[PDB]
Amino acid sequence: GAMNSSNYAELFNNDIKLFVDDTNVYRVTVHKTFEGNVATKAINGCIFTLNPKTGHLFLKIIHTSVWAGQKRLSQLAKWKTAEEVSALVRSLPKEEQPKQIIVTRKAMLDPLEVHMLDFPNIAIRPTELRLPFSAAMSIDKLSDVVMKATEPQMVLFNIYDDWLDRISSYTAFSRLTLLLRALKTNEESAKMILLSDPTITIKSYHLWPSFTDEQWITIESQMRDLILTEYGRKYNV
Amino acid sequence: MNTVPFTSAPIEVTIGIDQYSFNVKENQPFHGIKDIPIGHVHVIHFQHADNSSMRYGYWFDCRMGNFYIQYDPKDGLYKMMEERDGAKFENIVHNFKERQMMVSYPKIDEDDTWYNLTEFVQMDKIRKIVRKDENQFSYVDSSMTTVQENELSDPAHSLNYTVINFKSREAIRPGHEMEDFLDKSYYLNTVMLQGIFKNSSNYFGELQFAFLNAMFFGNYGSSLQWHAMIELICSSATVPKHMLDKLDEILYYQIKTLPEQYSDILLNERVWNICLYSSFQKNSLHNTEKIMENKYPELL
Ligand SMILES: NCc1cccnc1N1CCCC1
Repeated sequence: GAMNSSNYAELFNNDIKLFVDDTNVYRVTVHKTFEGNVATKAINGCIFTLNPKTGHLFLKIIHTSVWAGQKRLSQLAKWKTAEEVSALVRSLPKEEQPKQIIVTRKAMLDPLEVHMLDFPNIAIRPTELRLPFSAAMSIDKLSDVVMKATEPQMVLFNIYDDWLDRISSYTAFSRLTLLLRALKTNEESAKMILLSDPTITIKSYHLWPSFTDEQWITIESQMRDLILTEYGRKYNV
Repeated sequence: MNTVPFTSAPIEVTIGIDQYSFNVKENQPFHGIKDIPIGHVHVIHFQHADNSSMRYGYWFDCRMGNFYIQYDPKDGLYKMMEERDGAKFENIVHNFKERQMMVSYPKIDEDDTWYNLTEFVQMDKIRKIVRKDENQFSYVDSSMTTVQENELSDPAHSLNYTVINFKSREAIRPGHEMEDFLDKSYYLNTVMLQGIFKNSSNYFGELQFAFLNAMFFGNYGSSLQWHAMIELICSSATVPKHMLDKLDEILYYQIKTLPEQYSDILLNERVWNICLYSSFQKNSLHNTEKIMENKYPELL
């Protein structure tokens, strides 16, 4: 069935599963035509497909050329996402294919179901959680590689850097969702917190800074404050 | 005109023949139904006074033999049987007619309702949906499940309607995933019409039969099948012009014949709103839309 606060720990068991988010697949800047009408111009997007246990991120880059001459793009994007997730599964060895795919948006259920007909034993599931994966394009290295792509391209990352050496998956996912939720609510502030101390760097092969365990607690606390804070500047509390 | 005589009526029962019905009291002198229009299938059906559970009945064609009804006190129902002794039968009938103990199939001459509801329904196709080849007639009741319902238990007692499933490989061409899901024309025209049903007439016959089993027996699987066969046409961008016009006539007479106080259970909101207002054929069903709007604007 659906994934929610009540079955949250199933994410970190030993059944392979993937989250699929499509909110950065079709991206537009809206603008005005010389005639004073409005047009969209597409920019490169990405499918955010993530193993929450291992941190492996399959970042499928969606080049604006995909959309050329197509109609009803917002609808097409859901079907392109489903086509690319299905191709990814067929590319994986059998022992690496997921048992479940959790879509972050319910509109992906039928598109993905139909593309995965060849995989009747892979459960396609929605979720009641409001996951912050839309903020993935606030991670500088992921944004950079998407905008620079000149062709369709798949790039592989570990979104947990080296965290699993010191913490569990449950803890790593919680950290990830805290960071992403903070970048989503106030990107400017979130990014100030991460880069405040010039002495803490981001390794060439990592996405996030190299915080000690003590500094990660300080960071995490600063992110929580922000997420509440911005909950007061919005709701006035 | 043909006749279906009854040996007796030992238990109080409401007897229907096609869209007509009458109440028979316990041991009331009752011996049959006469003046049955030849050239159409017919359905005789029964609802006992004491256990309105199980509506049941028999699909038959008077051209395929002489049929009669006799109550079975062991199995507890009115059973249809065939009489092979032709003279025995005519004699039975003529004597019962002489005693005026038969109800006259009460057809208004103006009225084409039954023809319109059974236009494409053939006994030969019914007998393939209801498998019991030792009898020329077909038993159906409220509780029988469909082959598809079974998939998701007694198969000899199943309704073997054509399986329709919009998220299936039969329905979706490899590599046309989105195209075929949003426009079902491939599944309608190539898979079903050309491949399985062979022509639109056999398609419509199964659609009409499913509706009639839903209406007369409250068969849930039949209602599901009726709605699925409608949705597949309405969700196809490309439908022969002759099918579209005929479908409008078909559905018109089905909604027309439906009981006003059953539209809650026998009609599927989603299918009808989509079919009449959102689908490819939203504008191709004028007569059906018109009678749905004037009669069931609560569903929409
Ligand atoms: N032919 C009508 C009829 C049908 C069946 C049983 N009794 C009947 N009637 C009751 C008294 C008049 C005749």
